[PDB]
Amino acid sequence: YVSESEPLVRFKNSVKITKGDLNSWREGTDPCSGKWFGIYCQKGLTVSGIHVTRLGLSGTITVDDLKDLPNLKTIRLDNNLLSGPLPHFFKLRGLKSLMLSNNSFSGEIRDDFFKDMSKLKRLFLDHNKFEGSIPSSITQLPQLEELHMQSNNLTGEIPPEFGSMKNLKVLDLSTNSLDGIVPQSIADKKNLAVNLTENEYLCGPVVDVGCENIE
Amino acid sequence: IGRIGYCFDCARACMRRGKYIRTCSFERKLCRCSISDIK
Repeated sequence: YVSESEPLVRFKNSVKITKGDLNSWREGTDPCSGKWFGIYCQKGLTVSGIHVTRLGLSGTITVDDLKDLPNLKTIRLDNNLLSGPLPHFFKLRGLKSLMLSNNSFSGEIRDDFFKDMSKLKRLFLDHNKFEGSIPSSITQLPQLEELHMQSNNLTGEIPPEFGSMKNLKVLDLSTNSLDGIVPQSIADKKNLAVNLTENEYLCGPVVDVGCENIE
Repeated sequence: IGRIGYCFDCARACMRRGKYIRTCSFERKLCRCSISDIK
């Protein structure tokens, strides 16, 4: 719908593009025309996905404008140069898929970051520079099917809540520096594809490692 | 003393417990074996 061109255009001005551009995002035109780079629409009527990939978006981003897209369900900002901590994605309540792979987002994500994002099914935070612990709110996402957080600078234990995530099918936390012992609940979980490799100090059930140093 | 030498001794230490070697660092004096037994 044409009204949906307003928030997108505002968003377009809130980012620094260094490869290609978004000149096809013309204010006053329906972003569902087919002419807007990177827009997916549901039934060709209302904006439901935004894909601004490989545009060299750099610096900080703000996403607040995007809360005015009622049917926004997927955002993909893969392969840019974004840095800073996570913007206010939690204001996008209906979001089903959030993809941030291959940027330089940083810091430790505050534990309650995801609390307001109850519709998330897929979450890709991989190949960034996140540090500290895995936020506990990720484990409380009732719809989460896939989580990829591989290739960050994460430390600390993996929360056992992961084992009691009804819909979780893919959990990739490889190549971090996650610590301590792997919760049994995680190994117990039915048909879960997990990858905890390249976390040197992890021990226990999934990595198949006795915790006892025999030296 | 030595680093790679340490991991070989870790490997052996693990083998005399029917376990595969898993984790080794000389600086941390940590040698860890698998929980599972050799197949």
